[PDB]
Amino acid sequence: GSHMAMAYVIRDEWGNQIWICPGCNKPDDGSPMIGCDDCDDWYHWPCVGIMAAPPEEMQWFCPKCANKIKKDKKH
Amino acid sequence: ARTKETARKSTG
Ligand SMILES: *NCCc1c[nH]c2ccc(O)cc12
Ligand SMILES: [Zn+2]
Ligand SMILES: [Zn+2]
Repeated sequence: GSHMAMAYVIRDEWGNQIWICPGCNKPDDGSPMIGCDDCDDWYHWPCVGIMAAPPEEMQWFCPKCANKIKKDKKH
Repeated sequence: ARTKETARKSTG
């Protein structure tokens, strides 16, 4: 299908929503996740290049959305 | 930017 997953949010035995980072394709093991202002989903900090919590007031976009804004030639 | 640390099982 045109979707690897229906949503990057699964459910565990506890029924809790386990987030799946659309970057490395790994779930949240209780680490600091960053939510894109575009995707809104929760991505892992190391995979996106984050080492701590930045000002929430400041807008931030994941390597996909931040790229879709800057734009590449076409490679 | 929305950030959250669910490391409630860590001392830091
Ligand atoms: N949440 C603040 C401290 C902590 C715990 N586990 C982490 C992984 C990566 C990172 O940048 C901070 C952090
Ligand atoms: Zn990740
Ligand atoms: Zn994004």
